[PDB]
Formats: sequence, structure tokens, C-alpha cells
Amino acid sequence: LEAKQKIGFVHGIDGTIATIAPAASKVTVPYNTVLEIAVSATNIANALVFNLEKDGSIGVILLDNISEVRSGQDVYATGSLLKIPVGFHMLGKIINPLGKEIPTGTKLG
Amino acid sequence: VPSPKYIEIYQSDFSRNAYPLELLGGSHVDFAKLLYSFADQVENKKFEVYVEDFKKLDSIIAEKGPFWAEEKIFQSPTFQGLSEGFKFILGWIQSEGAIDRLENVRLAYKELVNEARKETTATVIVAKEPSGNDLAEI
Amino acid sequence: GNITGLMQLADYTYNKTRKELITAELLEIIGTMTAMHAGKKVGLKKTEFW
Repeated sequence: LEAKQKIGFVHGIDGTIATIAPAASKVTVPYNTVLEIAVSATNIANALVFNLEKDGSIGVILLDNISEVRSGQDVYATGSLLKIPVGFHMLGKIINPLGKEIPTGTKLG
Repeated sequence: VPSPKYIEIYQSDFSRNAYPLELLGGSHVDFAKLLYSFADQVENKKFEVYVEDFKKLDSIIAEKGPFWAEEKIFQSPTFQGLSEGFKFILGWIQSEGAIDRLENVRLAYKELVNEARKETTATVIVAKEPSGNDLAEI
Repeated sequence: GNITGLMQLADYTYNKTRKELITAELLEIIGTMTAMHAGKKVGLKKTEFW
């Protein structure tokens, strides 16, 4: 049903940022869009496109699960901008800028 | 040792030629496009030859260890099973120090061949062991 | 005498800050030129090795 599209593999990582190596040539990534990095079979590390290069490489901003990133991990692409949940249901909450709630003690924008 | 047919292509210009595909990368696009030139012109489109060499090279790498850069590619008993043009380009890569970029060459040469033959490949991984019923479904 | 004592410190810090501002602008320009050198690629260097 839902097959994720891959664009390349992780080439390098410098702390918070990364560089992608594209798999094929006819593949094309957009700009400012979110990518995903299969840090594990279970979890996903969101990201964002900040550069594109004549070599096809992609300068990437990482946003989650950076410590689980390596070199050679499969990299997927949503083909959509970064979005977050929005609505009155969010009032009264602390929230990661990715929309994830920070514990204490439908729509997308 | 290297034949003059290869040297004519090498000393000449080849990157500006028309190819089956426009190829992304830095220098290694030439490591692959030059193989395509050899396979197209002198070997008469016997592409799989070089694709076999990569396989051969893998078996050689494991037996020679990681420091196979330091040894020369032509004079060696291990490399005798390889093609002269494959050896030629490994010499060129050794000169440029880009021997750590080899996988990015085979991953490109296969694209050129797969678009010339027009054979896009697909990779499946099913279990510790294949199951025929699943295969028919798959 | 006191005003002179202030004037030397003012002249001194004025020139200190002047020179540091000069050095800083230089390092900005050199940072940019250097970053561009990293942006530029290496060529091929194809020649006979045999």
C-alpha cells in the first residue's frame, strides 16, 4: 500500500547537520522539504533540506534522534514541507517545535 | 603494459561525450564513464565484463586485506584474472588517491549499463530462507 | 592633570578598539574567502602514470 520513497544514503554527519549521498541520478529532491532517516527499523529521524549541490548531495538539518544517526543509513523523502499539528486542542501544552508534547509533573499547518 | 587503444581514450577527452544518462557526482563520474567508453568502443558493448571484474575485485580485496592501494594493479599474481582496462582505471584512481570511492563507481557504472540495456533492478530480502509461496505472492 | 589622565586612557582605548575593529574586519573577509576555497572543488589530474 504505502511504500516509502528513498533518495540516498547518509554520507556524513557533523553534529546537528548531515550530508546525503543520492542513490540514483534521475532521483530529485525538493528544497526545504522534510526527509526521514531510518536510524532503526522502528524509529525515524526527521530532517530538512537546506542545500542542494551540483554533485546531487544534500545539506541537511537534523531535528530528532541525532545520536542514532550513522553513515550509510537509508534516507527517505516525504516530498512535503515541514508541518505541525494545529488547533485549539494544543492550548494548555508545552510542545516540541515538531509538535511533540513534552510531559511534565488531524490538521497540519 | 597498457595498450595504446586505452591510452588514446584516456589522454583524449571523454566526459563531454553523449552518454545514456547524465551522472551526478564529483570525479567518480569519470571513473564510471571511462569504463563505459571502454566497454562501448573496444570491447563492443560487453558491459558485464567490467561488472564481473567488480565481483572479482571483491573476492580479491578480502584476500589482500584493506591496504591493496599500495600495491600496483598491473604487476600482481592476484589481479591476473582482471581485464586490462579495469586495471587501467584502478591505476588512475591510485594516482588520484580516490581508491576509497570505489563503491560510488560501481553504483554508477551499473546505472549506465542498466539504462543502456534498459534493465532496472529490484532488490528483495525475504527471511533467513526463501519461501516459495511468499515468492509467488511477492 | 586629571583630564590628561583621562585623555590618555580615552586615546588608548580608542586606538585599541580601532585596531581590533580592523583585525576583525580582516578575519571576516578571510573567513569568507577561505570558505569559498572549500566550496571550490579539486580537478582530475589525468596523466600517464606508467
